[PDB]
Amino acid sequence: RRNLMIVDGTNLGFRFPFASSYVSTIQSLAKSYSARTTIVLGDKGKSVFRLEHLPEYAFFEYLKDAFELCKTTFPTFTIRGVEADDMAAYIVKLIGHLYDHVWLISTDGDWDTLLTDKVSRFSFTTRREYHLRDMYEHHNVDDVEQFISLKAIMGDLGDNIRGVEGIGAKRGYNIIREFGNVLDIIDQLPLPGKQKYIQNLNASEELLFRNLILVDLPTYCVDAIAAVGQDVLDKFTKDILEIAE
Repeated sequence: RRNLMIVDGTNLGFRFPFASSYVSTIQSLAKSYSARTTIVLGDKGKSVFRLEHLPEYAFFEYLKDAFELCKTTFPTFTIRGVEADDMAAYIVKLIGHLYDHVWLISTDGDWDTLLTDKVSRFSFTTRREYHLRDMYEHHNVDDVEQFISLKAIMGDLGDNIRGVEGIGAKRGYNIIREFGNVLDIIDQLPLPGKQKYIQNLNASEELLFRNLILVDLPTYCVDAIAAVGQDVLDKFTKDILEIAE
């Protein structure tokens, strides 16, 4: 009736022919989350935007059938060279105002950089719902700005994103609480401290800068979609605006 639902399609596929079960699961979620609008996203190709900044950055036929069936029921988007993460981030900032709440269907913690008091996430893996109010319980940070900065400092080895040595969630969070976000920290470099991790941090200016671009979804989502063409960005913008009426 009044919410927006965004589905991390490929991610949902990993939970499972299953095309029928896939679309039904979504129809069922749209019902339980009162979505008057549901947009299913998919991952096609590799993130052009992230690859140009980090060259080493990071069933399938049935999943294709699932997406084909999905298109006949819900607006479904797959933009080659653009991650579902960026389209989700962009959809939220563009038409999020038009809804009471936005529900993200994804088991990907990176999607929590999109959280606000009106943007939450549901995970099939844990069955948990992720609200901004519980950011500490789920990420050892108090808010989204801190989650983004900590990700930039620590990095994600799974995505081949190196981080600052010796800095974990605890040290990073305390470094963030005392000196602010990543850009604030960079501007204050070097930071006082005899500890090795502080020294490593002081020699990481460019790493922190590069990492921020790779992990700060809301800020770079528009650039990430435009990395494959302004025309493709315009068509996407036109499509989501038409959907929102």
